[PDB]
Amino acid sequence: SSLYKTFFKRNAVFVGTIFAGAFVFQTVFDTAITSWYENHNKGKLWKDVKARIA
Amino acid sequence: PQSFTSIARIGDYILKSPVLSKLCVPVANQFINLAGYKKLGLKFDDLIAEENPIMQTALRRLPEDESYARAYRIIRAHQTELTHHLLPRNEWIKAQEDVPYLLPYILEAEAAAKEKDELDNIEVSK
Amino acid sequence: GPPSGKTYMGWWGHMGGPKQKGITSYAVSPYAQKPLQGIFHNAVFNSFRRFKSQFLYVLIPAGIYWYWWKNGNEYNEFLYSKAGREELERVNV
Amino acid sequence: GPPSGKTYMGWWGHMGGPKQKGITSYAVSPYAQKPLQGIFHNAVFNSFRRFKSQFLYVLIPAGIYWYWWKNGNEYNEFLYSKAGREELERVNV
Amino acid sequence: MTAAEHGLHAPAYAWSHNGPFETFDHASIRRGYQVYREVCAACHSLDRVAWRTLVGVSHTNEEVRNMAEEFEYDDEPDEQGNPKKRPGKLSDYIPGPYPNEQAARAANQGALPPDLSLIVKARHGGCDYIFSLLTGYPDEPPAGVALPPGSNYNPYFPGGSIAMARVLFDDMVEYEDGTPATTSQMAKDVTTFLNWCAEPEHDERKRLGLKTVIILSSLYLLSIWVKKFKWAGIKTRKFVFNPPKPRK
Amino acid sequence: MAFRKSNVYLSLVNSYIIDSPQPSSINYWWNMGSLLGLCLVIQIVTGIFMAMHYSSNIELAFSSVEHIMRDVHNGYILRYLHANGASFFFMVMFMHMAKGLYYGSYRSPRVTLWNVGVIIFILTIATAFLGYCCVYGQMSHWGATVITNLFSAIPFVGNDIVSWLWGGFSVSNPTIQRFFALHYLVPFIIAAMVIMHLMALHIHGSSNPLGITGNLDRIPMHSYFIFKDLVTVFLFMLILALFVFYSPNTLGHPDNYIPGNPLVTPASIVPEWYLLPFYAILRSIPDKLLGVITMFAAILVLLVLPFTDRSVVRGNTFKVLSKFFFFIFVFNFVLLGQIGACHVEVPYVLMGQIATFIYFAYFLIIVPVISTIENVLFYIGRVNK
Amino acid sequence: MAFRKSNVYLSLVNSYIIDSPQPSSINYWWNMGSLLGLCLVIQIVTGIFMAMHYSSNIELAFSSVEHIMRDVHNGYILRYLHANGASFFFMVMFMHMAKGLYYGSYRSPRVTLWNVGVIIFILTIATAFLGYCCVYGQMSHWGATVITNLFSAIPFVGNDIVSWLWGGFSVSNPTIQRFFALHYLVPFIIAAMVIMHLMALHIHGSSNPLGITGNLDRIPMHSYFIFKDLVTVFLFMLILALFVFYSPNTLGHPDNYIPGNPLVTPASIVPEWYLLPFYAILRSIPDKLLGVITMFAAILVLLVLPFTDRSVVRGNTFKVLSKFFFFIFVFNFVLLGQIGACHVEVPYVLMGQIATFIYFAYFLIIVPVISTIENVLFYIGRVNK
Ligand SMILES: CCCCCCCCCCC(=O)OC[C@H](COP(=O)(O)OC[C@H](O)COP(=O)(O)OC[C@@H](COC(=O)CC)OC(=O)CCC)OC(=O)CCCCCCCC
Ligand SMILES: CCCCCCCCCCCCCCCCCC(=O)OC[C@H](COP(=O)(O)OCCN)OC(=O)CCCCCCCCCCCCC
Ligand code: HEM
Ligand code: HEM
Ligand code: HEM
Ligand code: HEM
Ligand code: HEM
Ligand SMILES: COc1c(O)c(C)c(C/C=C(\C)CC/C=C(\C)CC/C=C(/C)CC/C=C(\C)CC/C=C(\C)CCC=C(C)C)c(O)c1OC
Ligand SMILES: COc1c(O)c(C)c(C/C=C(\C)CC/C=C(\C)CC/C=C(\C)CC/C=C(\C)CC/C=C(/C)CCC=C(C)C)c(O)c1OC
Ligand SMILES: CCCCCCCCCCCCCCC(=O)O[C@H](COC(=O)CCCCCCCCCCCC)COP(=O)(O)O
Ligand SMILES: CCCCCCCCCCCCCCCCCC(=O)O[C@H](COC(=O)CCCCCC)COP(=O)(O)OCCN
Ligand SMILES: CCCCCCCCCCCCCCCCCC(=O)O[C@H](COC(=O)CCCCCC)COP(=O)(O)OCCN
Ligand SMILES: CCCCCCCCCCCCCC(=O)O[C@H](COC(=O)CCCCCCCCCCC)COP(=O)(O)O
Repeated sequence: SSLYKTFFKRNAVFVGTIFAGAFVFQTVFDTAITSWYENHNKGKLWKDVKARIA
Repeated sequence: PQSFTSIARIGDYILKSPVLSKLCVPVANQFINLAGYKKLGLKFDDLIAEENPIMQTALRRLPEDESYARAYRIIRAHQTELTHHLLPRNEWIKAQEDVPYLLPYILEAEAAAKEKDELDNIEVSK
Repeated sequence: GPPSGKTYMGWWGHMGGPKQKGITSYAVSPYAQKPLQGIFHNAVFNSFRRFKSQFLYVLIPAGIYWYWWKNGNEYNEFLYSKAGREELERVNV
Repeated sequence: GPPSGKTYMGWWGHMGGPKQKGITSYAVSPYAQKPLQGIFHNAVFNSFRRFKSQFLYVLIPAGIYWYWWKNGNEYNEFLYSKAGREELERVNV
Repeated sequence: MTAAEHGLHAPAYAWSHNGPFETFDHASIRRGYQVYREVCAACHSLDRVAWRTLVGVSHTNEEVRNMAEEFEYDDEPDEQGNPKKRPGKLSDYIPGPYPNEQAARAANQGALPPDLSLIVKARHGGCDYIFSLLTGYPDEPPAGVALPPGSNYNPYFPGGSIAMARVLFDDMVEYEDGTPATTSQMAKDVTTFLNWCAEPEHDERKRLGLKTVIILSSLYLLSIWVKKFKWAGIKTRKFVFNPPKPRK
Repeated sequence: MAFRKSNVYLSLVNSYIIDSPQPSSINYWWNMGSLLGLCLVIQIVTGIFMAMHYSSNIELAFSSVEHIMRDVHNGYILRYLHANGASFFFMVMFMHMAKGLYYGSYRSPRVTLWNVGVIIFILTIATAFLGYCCVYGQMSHWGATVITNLFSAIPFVGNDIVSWLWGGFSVSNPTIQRFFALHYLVPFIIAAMVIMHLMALHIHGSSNPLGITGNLDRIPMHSYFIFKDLVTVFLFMLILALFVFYSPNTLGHPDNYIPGNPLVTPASIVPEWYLLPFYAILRSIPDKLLGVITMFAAILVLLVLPFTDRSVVRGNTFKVLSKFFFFIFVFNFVLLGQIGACHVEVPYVLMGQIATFIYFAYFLIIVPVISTIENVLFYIGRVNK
Repeated sequence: MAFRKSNVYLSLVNSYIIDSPQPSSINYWWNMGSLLGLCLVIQIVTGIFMAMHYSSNIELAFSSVEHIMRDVHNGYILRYLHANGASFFFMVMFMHMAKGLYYGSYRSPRVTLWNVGVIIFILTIATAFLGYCCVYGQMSHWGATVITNLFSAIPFVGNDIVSWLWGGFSVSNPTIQRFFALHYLVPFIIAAMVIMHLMALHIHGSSNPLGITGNLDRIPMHSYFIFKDLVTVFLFMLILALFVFYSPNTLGHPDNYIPGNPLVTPASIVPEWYLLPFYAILRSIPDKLLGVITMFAAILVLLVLPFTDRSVVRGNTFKVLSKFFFFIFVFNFVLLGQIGACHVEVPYVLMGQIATFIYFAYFLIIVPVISTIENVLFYIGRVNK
C-alpha cells in the first residue's frame, strides 16, 4: 500500500524501525519466556517453596 | 595424470581381444549410464580436467563450431546442477552422440610433447 | 605493481574461459516471481529422487562396517563372560 | 585480480616518471674499485662541512630550552631552602 | 573388561529435572542439604560451594547466617601476631570434616573419600549412578566373591568392592516439612542436592536455552527465505543455444 | 572507479568477499569454509574473555576453571562455548577435508592449497591438545603423560626432548604453565595461516562439484553467497546452542572433572573424541618408534594424494567405483575412532590393525588402482573399434 | 618467469623486500622502520619464552618475575632484554615519528600511511602500559590506580566504566589477571596493523630526503638496502646489549622492585620514561575531565598535520624557518618528559602549562603560519616585478 513510502522507502527510517522494533522485542519476549518457564515449573521454584514455610 | 596415450594402449588391446571385448565392454557401458553424466547433458570429453598445458593446448586446436557447443553443454550442466534437477529425457546425450571428439586433438598434442622430452634427453653416439 | 604467473581464473571480463557465442540467457527479477513456489513436490518427489540414486553408496559402506563392529562387540562380550573363559585363556595365551 | 587505482609509483619498466633522454650513467664494478677509499678526509673535512651547516638549528633550540630548564630548577631549589620560605608562602598560596 | 570389573549399568530413573524445560525441585534440595549435613558431612568435604549460593536456592538469608556461624574459620591474626578464629560468614566455603588428606585416609581405613562438589558430573551416569550407588548395597554379597576385610560390596561401583559402608537407613533423619524419610527418599534428595552443587546454573542454563533456540531457529527459517528470495534470479535462468553461422 | 576497488584495504575486501567470482553450481558443502572462519573467531573471542579469569599454575589450574563456571557472570556460557565449540571445530573441519577428498579439490593446480590445508590441520590438533591440557583434569594430566612420553622413542635424542617439553621430570607446574602460553599463541598462527590459505585459493578460484571449468558461468560473492553462507551460519549457531545450553557435557569425558592427580591411573585413559582415530593408529603398531611415525604419517599421507589420484576427470561425482570406496574410507575413519575408545582387548587389537591398513591402503593402493580402472572404462565404453 | 615472481607466497616477499624500488637517496633515518620490525620480534619472542614462567595472580605476580630472574636458565637475559627492549621500542619509534614529521612523509598521497601510524602508536602505548602493570611493583599498582581512575571523570558513566575496567572495586586480582591476557593480545593486533601499514606504503613508495619525485632513480631493495639495514641492526643490537648486560636497571624506576602494596603510597608516582611527556600534559590542566581529553588529544593532534601543512615543498630539508621551529618542538617534547618527572611544584606548573601550549601551537599555529611565509619567500626571491 502506502506502507512502503513511510517505512521501507528511506533506509534511515527502515533501520530506525528495526531498532525500535528490537527494543520492544527484548522486553516483551524475555518476560513472555520467563513467565512461561516458571509457570511450567510451578511448585518447584524457591518462590513456591518459601510459601510452604508457613 | 594418466596420459591418454597410455589408456589408448590398454584400451585398444582390450577392444582387439575377442575374449575381453565380450567380457568387460558390457561392464563398460553399464559403468557409463550408472555414472550419469549424460543425464546432465554432457559428453565425456567435457569432463576431462582442462587445467594442464597438454589439454589446454587441445582446446585451442578444436574447431570453432564444436567449441561453441562445448561451451553450451557446460553451462547447461552448471545450470541444471544448481537447480538440483536433471535434464528431461529428451535432452540426454544418447549413446551415439557420445563420441570422443577431443581424443584425436589430445593424442596428437600428447605424443608431440612426449617427443619433445625424447629430444632433450638424447645421448648421441660418437 | 609486479606481474604474476598464469592462472586458470581471471576476473570480470577476461575470465579466461573459451569464447562463447550464440548462447542467450533470460532471467526474471526475483521481485516478480514467487520464491519457494515449489517447496512441495520437491521436498517430497525430488528429494526421493536424490535419495534413490546416492543411498546405495552410503548404506553398503555402512552395512559392511556396522555388521563388522556388531560382530566383534558381541564377540568381546562372549569371551569376557562365565561361558567363554576357556576360550579367553587360549587367545591371550 | 581486480584493477586498482592510479598510484604515483609503478614497477620496473613503467615506473611513471617523466620521459628521460640523453642521460648516460657510467658505473664501475665494486670488485674493481676500493671501498673505504676516502674514509679519512671525509670523516674530517666532509663531516665538518655537514656540522657547519646544521648546528645553529640544533644548538639554539637547545640553548633556549636548557637555559629555561636550568633557570627554573635553580629557582625551585631556592624556594625549598631556608632562605626562600618567605617567598614560597606568597606564591604557593 | 568383565562386567564385574565394569560395574552394573545404572538404570534410567525419572528425575524431576530431566527434560529440556524443567528445573530443579527446590524443596528437594532443601531436604537434600539436611541429609548431607546429618549423614555425609562426617566424611565428605564440599569445598567448592560457598555459603552465599545456598541463599535463595534452598535457604533464606537468615537460615544461612545461622548455619555458617556454627563453624569456625581462620581470622587474620591480632595485633600480636597470634592466630585466632572467627565465626563464619556468607562469603566462605562449606568446611570439610578433615584437616588434611592424611587425616582423611586414617579415619576410613586408607580410603580417601572424594569431595562431593562435582561428583555427579565426574561419574559415568550422572545422578542415575549416585542414586543407585547408595541404594545398591545387597544384604550379603553373591557367592564366591571374597571381599577383603574392610570393603563393602555393591555392584554399581566399578570393581565390586567399595570402601564406604551402607549408610542410608530408614528414618535416620527427620525432615522439617513432614516427609517420610525412607532410604529411597533420602537417596533421591542428596542426589538432587549434589546435582545442584555441581550445576548451580541448571535453572538458568535451561531458560537461556529457551531464548536462544527460539531466536536461532526463527533466524534460520528467515534466512532460508532470504536465500531463496535472492537466488530466484539464478535458479530460474533459461539458456537457449542456436549455433552461429559457420562461414566465420 | 568505485571506492571499494580504489582503496588500498577495501580492494582486499572487495576481491575476496564481495566481487570474488564463485562458480554458480557449488552446493552447500562449500559453506564449510565460512563455518570454520566463524568457528575460529568463537574459539578466540571466547578465549580472551576466558583467559582473564584463568590462573595457569598447577595448583590453581582446575580450581580456576571452576571459578569460571561458578563465579564469573555467564561463565557457564563462556566455557561451554569453548569446549563444545572446539568439538564443532573438528566436525566442520572433518567435513571440509572430506569435501576435498570427494570433489577432487586436491588435484592440480590446487596442490599448494591442499598442502596449507594439512598444515592448518596440524596446528589445530596441536591447539586442541594444548588447551585440553590446560584444564588439568584426570584425563588432561594423564593425557599429557602418554602423548609426551612418545617422544622418548626418538633414537639417541629421546629423553632430552621429553625432559625439555616437561620442564622437569613429569607433567608439573613448568608444563601446564608452558602449555597455556603456547596454547594462547598457536591460534594466532592458524589465523595467519588461514590468510596464507585464502591466498592460494584466490589465484585459481574454487572448484565446483562437476569437475569441469567454472570460468564460463560465474556469479559474484556478494548478495549471492553471502546469503547462502548465512543459512549455515544460523544452522551452526543452532546445533551449537543445543550442545551448550541443553546438553553441554555430552561430548566431553566425565573423568575430566576429577582434579589432576599424578598418583592414580584412571580406568580407560583416552583423549577427546576427535583425536581418537589418530589414537587407534598409534596404539595398533606393537612398537614405540613405529607407532609415533605411523601416527605422524597418518596426517602426512594426505600429501601423496595429488600424486596418487590417477583419474583424468576431477572428483568422484561421475565415478561409480571411486565413490563406493570413498564411503568405505569414511566409515573406516569412524570405526577407527571407536577402536581408539575401547580397551586393548581381543578382537579390538586386530580390528585396529586391519582398519589402520585400510586407512593407509586407500591413499596408496585403492585410489591409484580404482582411478586407473575407471580411466580405461570411460575410454572403452564409448570408443567402438 | 622467475620463481620468486611466479609463486603466490614468494611474490609477496619479492614485491616487498627483494624487488621493491626504493629511492636511491634515502639516508640512515630510513632504517628506523626496519629496526621497529626487528624490535617487535624481540618483544614478542622474549614475551612467549617469558610467559611460560609467569603466573598472573596478584599473589604470584611479583614473586614470579623474581622466579624468572633467579631460577630460570638465562632468565635474567629474557627479563632484561624485554624490559629494556620495550624502552628501546619507544626510542626508535619516537625517531620514526620524527623522521616523517620532518621530511614531510605525512603529506598527500601518504595520509593513509600516517593514519595507520597514529593507530599503531596508540596500541603500542597501550601495550607497554598493560605489561608494566603485570610486574605488580609499587609503581605499577599505583600506575594502574592513577590511570584507570581518570575514567571516573566521564559524566554519569564514570564509575560504571572504571568498576568494569578494574573488574572489582580497586586494582585487585581480576585487574592484574586481565591486564595480562589483554597485554598478551594487543601485540598481535600491532603485528596485524603493521601489515596494514606496509600496504599503505607500497602503493606510493617511500619518500626521499629532498622532497622531490623519486620515480627517476630507483635501486632495488635486495643487496642494497638489505645491507644498509644490517648496519643499523648490528648497531641497535650493540646499544641494546650495553643496556642489558652492563647497566640493565638504568631506564626503569627503582620503586618497581618493591612488591605492590595498596596501603602505602610511594613518594611520587611516575610512569615509565616514555609516557612521561603525556603525563605532563595530563597533569597540566587544572581539571580532571579536560585532562583525560587533552592527554588523548595530544596523540590525535598528529592527524591534523596533513591538513595544516600549507607548503608546496615536501619536507623541511630546504627550509630555514621550518627547520628551526622543528627542533624547538623536539626539545619541547624532551622538556615535557622532564616536567613529567618533577613534582607538582613551583615553577613546574607554569612550565608544564607553557610547554604544553607549545606542543599544541606547533601543529595548529606555527606550522600553518611559518609555512605560508615560507612560500611567499620562495616566490618573491625569484620573481622580478
Ligand atoms: C554436527 C555438527 C554440524 C555442524 C555444522 C552445521 C551445518 C551442517 C551442514 C551440513 C551440510 O552442509 O549438508 C548440506 C546438505 C547438502 O546440500 P545440497 O546442496 O546437496 O542440497 C540442496 C538443497 O535442496 C538446497 O535447497 P535450498 O537451498 O533451496 O533450501 C535451503 C535448505 C538449507 O538446508 C541446509 O542448509 C542443510 C540442512 O533448507 C532446507 O531444505 C532445510 C529444511 C529443514 O543438505 C542437504 O540438503 C542434505 C542432503 C543429504 C546430506 C546429508 C547430510 C548429513 C551430514
Ligand atoms: C584425516 C582425514 C580426514 C578424513 C575425514 C573422514 C571423514 C569425516 C566424515 C565427514 C563426512 C562427510 C561425508 C562426505 C561429504 C562430501 C561428499 C558429499 O558431498 O556427498 C555428496 C554425495 C553425492 O553428491 P553429488 O555431488 O555426487 O551430486 C551430483 C549428482 N549428479 O551425497 C551422498 O552420496 C550422500 C552424502 C551422505 C553423507 C554421509 C556422512 C556420514 C557421516 C559419518 C556418520 C558417522 C556415524 C554413523
Ligand atoms: C548421603 C550419604 C553419602 C553420599 C551421597 C556419599 C557419596 C559418595 C560418593 C558419590 C562416593 C564415590 C563412589 C565412587 O567413587 O564411585 C563415595 C565414596 C566414599 N564414601 Fe560416601 N557418601 C555418603 C556417606 C558416606 C559416609 C557417612 C562415609 C563415612 C565413612 C562415606 C565414606 C566414603 C568413602 C571412604 C568413600 C571412598 C570409597 C572408595 O573410594 O572406594 N560416605 N561417597
Ligand atoms: C583454534 C582455536 C582453539 C581450539 C580448537 C581450542 C580448543 C580448546 C579445548 C578443546 C579446550 C579444552 C576445554 C575443556 O575440555 O575443558 C580449550 C581450553 C582452553 N582454551 Fe582453547 N582452543 C582454541 C583457542 C583458544 C584461544 C585463542 C584461547 C585464548 C586465550 C583459548 C583459551 C583457552 C583456555 C583458557 C582454556 C582452558 C579453560 C577451559 O578449558 O575452558 N583457547 N581450548
Ligand atoms: C581453520 C581452518 C580452515 C579455514 C578457515 C579454511 C578456509 C577455507 C575457505 C574459506 C575456503 C573457501 C570455501 C570453500 O571452498 O569451501 C577453503 C577451501 C578449501 N580448503 Fe579450507 N580452510 C580451513 C581448513 C582446511 C583444511 C584443514 C583443509 C585440508 C586438509 C582445507 C582444504 C581446503 C581446500 C582443498 C579448499 C578448496 C576446496 C575447493 O575450492 O574446491 N582447508 N578453505
Ligand atoms: C609491542 C610489543 C610489547 C611491548 C612494548 C611490551 C612491553 C612490555 C613492558 C614495558 C613490560 C614491563 C617490563 C618491566 O617493567 O619489567 C612488559 C612485560 C611483560 N610482557 Fe611485554 N611487551 C610487548 C609484547 C609482549 C608479548 C607478545 C608478550 C607475551 C607473549 C609479552 C609478555 C610480557 C610479560 C610476560 C611480561 C612480564 C613482566 C616482566 O617480567 O617484565 N609482552 N612488556
Ligand atoms: C611497530 C611500529 C612500526 C613499524 C614496524 C613500522 C614499519 C614501517 C616501515 C618498515 C616503514 C618503511 C621504512 C621507512 O620508511 O622508514 C615505515 C614507514 C613509515 N612509517 Fe612506520 N612503522 C611503525 C610505526 C609507525 C608510527 C608509530 C608512525 C607514525 C606515527 C609511522 C609512520 C610511518 C611513515 C610516515 C612512514 C613513511 C616514511 C617514508 O617512507 O617517507 N610508523 N613504517
Ligand atoms: C618496505 O620495505 C620493507 C618491508 O617490506 C619489510 C617487510 C620490512 C620489515 C618489517 C617487518 C618484517 C615488520 C613485520 C613484523 C611482523 C609481521 C611481526 C611478526 C613477528 C613474529 C615474531 C610473529 C610471531 C611468531 C612467533 C612468535 C613464532 C615463534 C614461536 C615461538 C616463540 C614458540 C617456540 C616454541 C617452540 C616449541 C619452538 C622493512 O623493514 C621494509 O623496509 C625496508
Ligand atoms: C573465498 O571467499 C571467502 C573469503 O574471502 C573469506 C575471507 C571467507 C571468510 C573466512 C574467514 C573470515 C577466515 C579468516 C579468519 C580470521 C582472519 C580470524 C580473525 C580473528 C581474529 C584475528 C581474532 C579476533 C580478535 C579481535 C576481534 C580482537 C578484539 C577481541 C577482544 C576480546 C578485545 C576485548 C577487549 C576489550 C577492551 C573489550 C570466506 O568464508 C570465503 O568463502 C566464502
Ligand atoms: C624481520 C624483522 C626485521 C629484521 C630486520 C633485518 C633486515 C636485514 C636482514 C639481513 C639479512 C641478510 C641476508 C642477505 C643475504 O643473504 O644476502 C645473500 C648473501 O649475503 C651474505 O652472505 C651476508 C652474510 C650473512 C649475513 C648474516 C646476517 C644475519 C643477521 C640477522 C640480523 C637480522 C635478524 C645474497 O647476497 P648477493 O645477492 O649480493 O649475492
Ligand atoms: C587481519 C589483517 C591482515 C591483513 C589483511 C588486510 C585486510 C584489511 C581489511 C580492513 C577492512 C576495513 C578497512 C576500512 C578502511 C577504509 C578507510 C580508508 O582506507 O580510508 C583511507 C584512510 O584510512 C584511514 O585514515 C584509517 C584506516 C585505518 C583502518 C583500520 C581498520 C583514505 O582512503 P584513500 O585511498 O581515498 O586516501 C586518500 C589520500 N588522501
Ligand atoms: C597476514 C599475511 C602474513 C604474511 C603471509 C604472506 C607472506 C608469507 C611469506 C612466506 C614465505 C615462505 C613461503 C615459501 C614457500 C614457497 C614454496 C611454495 O610455494 O611451493 C608451492 C607448494 O607449497 C607448499 O606445498 C607448502 C607451502 C606452505 C608454506 C608454509 C610457510 C608450490 O608452488 P607452485 O604452485 O608455484 O609450483 C610450481 C611447480 N614447479
Ligand atoms: C563473537 C562470537 C560469538 C558467536 C556466538 C555463536 C554461538 C551461538 C550461541 C550464542 C549464545 C551466547 C549468547 C546468549 O547467550 O544469548 C542468549 C539469548 O540468545 C540469543 O540471543 C542468541 C542469538 C545469537 C545471534 C547471533 C548473532 C551474532 C552477532 C555477533 C556480533 C558480535 C541470552 O540472552 P540474554 O542474556 O537473556 O539477553
